[PDB]
Parts: sequence; C-alpha cells; structure tokens
Amino acid sequence: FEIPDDVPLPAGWEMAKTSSGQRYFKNHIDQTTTWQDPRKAMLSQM
Amino acid sequence: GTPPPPYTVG
Repeated sequence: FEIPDDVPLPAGWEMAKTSSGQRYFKNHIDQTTTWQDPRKAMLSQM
Repeated sequence: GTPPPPYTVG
C-alpha cells in the first residue's frame, strides 16, 4: 500500500470500495474506475 | 486479479 494521505484526490479522480474494500479510484474526467491511484500510482516510477 | 467496477455518478 504505497498510497499514503499525502494527497486526497486529483481532478475527476474519486475512489470507492467494492464488495469488500478494493479501494478503486473513480475517474470523472475520463469516466472510469481504476485500481491504481491517480495521485501516486500513475505514469511515473522513478 | 479482476476488472474494475462499473463506475457510477449519482
């Protein structure tokens, strides 16, 4: 779990739990739910 | 492994 609370959520990037707690970040700017995070697990791994 | 939810919006 590398998604600390350093930041809440980016624009059009909410998040909700599934049948259990699969925190998936919802995307309103693009309309889509994703497992990764739009503010920590995006196109960046340096 | 599993696909994301069906998404929603109020």
